[PDB]
Amino acid sequence: HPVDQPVHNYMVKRIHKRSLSAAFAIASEALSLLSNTYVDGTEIDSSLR
Amino acid sequence: ISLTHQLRTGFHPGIAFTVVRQDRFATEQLLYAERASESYFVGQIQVHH
Repeated sequence: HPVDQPVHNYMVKRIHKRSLSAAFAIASEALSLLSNTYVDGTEIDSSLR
Repeated sequence: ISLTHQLRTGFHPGIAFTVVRQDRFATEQLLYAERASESYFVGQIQVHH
């Protein structure tokens, strides 16, 4: 009974958009110690770093 | 009106008075801040605006 005909569907999906953000406070003191450690040498206390 | 009667023309009450002001003198300083009592503890330069 020749009546059949396969069908193919074509759905497309959108991507949407999300994000996550947070704050991370640096104390003047922590970035303080930071500044010397980038140039760590005989100076700049190691226990401090 | 009658007591500075006896206080503004020539006649005179069973009270009286006593001058002052609040005048001007002074002092100053020059110490001997010492060999073994007085201080600090040596160091730093660090920043925040």
